[PDB]
Amino acid sequence: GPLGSEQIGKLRSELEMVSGNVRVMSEMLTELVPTQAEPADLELLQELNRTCRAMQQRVLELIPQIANEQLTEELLIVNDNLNNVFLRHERFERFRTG
Amino acid sequence: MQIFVKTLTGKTITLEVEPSDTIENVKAKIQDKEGIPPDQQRLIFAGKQLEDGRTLSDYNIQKESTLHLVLRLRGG
Repeated sequence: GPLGSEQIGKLRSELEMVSGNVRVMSEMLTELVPTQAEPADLELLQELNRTCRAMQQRVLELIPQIANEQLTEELLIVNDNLNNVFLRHERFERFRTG
Repeated sequence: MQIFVKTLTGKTITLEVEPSDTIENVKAKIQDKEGIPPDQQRLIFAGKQLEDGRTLSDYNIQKESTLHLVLRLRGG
């Protein structure tokens, strides 16, 4: 629907899944030590990054399609959270390398 | 106690466990009601990967706690 409220039920389930991915990635970055993380941990972080990257494109696609202002702001916040975890991962990698 | 195990696929698994239950026991419980082989289960708590040998008590996992289940990809 143009407003965003028409398919809110469907959208909520989608967003819960997106938020779950961001949470696991965020919490792993906080728990893991850059220079101590094992290859297995790094593998998972990359898996989460890949998934969250595709989810970000989807969120960016939804934003302009939804008329509702509260829902649009919610999506923008979710996008902010994705960028935040991506930057942390970038920082994590800078520390681990170089 | 009752704990929750959330997947990254929109599923919330409610388990009835005990503080003394080991991570191995928990994975077995998950297979029992979800059909997911233990060898393919990656359990995480607050960003920390869990070892099959340790117990829920060891990781300070208490009542109403939420764990995350990440499936190992069969082809990476």
